[PDB]
Amino acid sequence: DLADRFAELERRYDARLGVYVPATGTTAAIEYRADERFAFCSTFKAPLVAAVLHQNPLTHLDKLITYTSDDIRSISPVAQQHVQTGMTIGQLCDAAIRYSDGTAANLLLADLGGPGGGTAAFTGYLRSLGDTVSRLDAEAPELNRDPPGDERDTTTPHAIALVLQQLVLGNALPPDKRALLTDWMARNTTGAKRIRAGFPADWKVIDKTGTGDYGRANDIAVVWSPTGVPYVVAVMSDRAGGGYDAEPREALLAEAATCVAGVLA
Repeated sequence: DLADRFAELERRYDARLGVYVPATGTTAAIEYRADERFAFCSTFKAPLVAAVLHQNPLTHLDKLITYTSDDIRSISPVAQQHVQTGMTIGQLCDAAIRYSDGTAANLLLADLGGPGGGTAAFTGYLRSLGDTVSRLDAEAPELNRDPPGDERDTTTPHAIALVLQQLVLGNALPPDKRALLTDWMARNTTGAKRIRAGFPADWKVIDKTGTGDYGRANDIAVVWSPTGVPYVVAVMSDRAGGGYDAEPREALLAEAATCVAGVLA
């Protein structure tokens, strides 16, 4: 029936939807199209920032980075103001998580090194986490625009949920570096209408959204029950049907999250 319900939401909203909540001690995994590739979009920033943290003294955050106005590529709510000033790595980390700024992400890929602008290093970070499925190949914003059926810059619900889970709840990071990342997510500003809107207001929710072309709209979150029991939730969607210009459907992500909250509850 939970399969039968996600597939209705797919009819109602005319989109592909993918769902993943890993198993815990007392609950089975929830999965609907958990292994199909979906575009990474802006969600990837959350592991990008773990990548940046797990490989540079906590003192690296204080490093100043200079860019030019030429550097800004896509959506940069934060970036434009500080261009003359510059931003530190820690300020970039924050802006990439709480605001999904394209430019900040761009720099922190450049700050990982290697070919592909950073994208080989970064996919390498994911591999270190046991994720052999995902891959990043472009920077902002070409990464949001690969066509349906194109493998590059794609993940699955299942893959990106097991990543998230080691970062936040797994010992993939030192307790202090772990606290930063969690706090940046706990204070995300881009996520009000997605997963957070599906869960009751007394569940704690921390997340990272993604939005793109072809009606792509993602959200990955770690939720805490009022009792303090944590779960990891990945929710992915798209609407290639309407082609490049298809509108993404948040209500979909937010509805799909209520079905999950009910199952968990």
